[PDB]
Amino acid sequence: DVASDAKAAAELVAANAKAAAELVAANAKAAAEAVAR
Repeated sequence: DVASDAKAAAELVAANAKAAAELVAANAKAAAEAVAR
């Protein structure tokens, strides 16, 4: 419900914020790698 749905929405975005920053780290690697390559 809007109480739990809103909670879950903020939580999802918290998980996303990590997974995104973690993907940004992989992207930093993969770009630096692509530069060297």
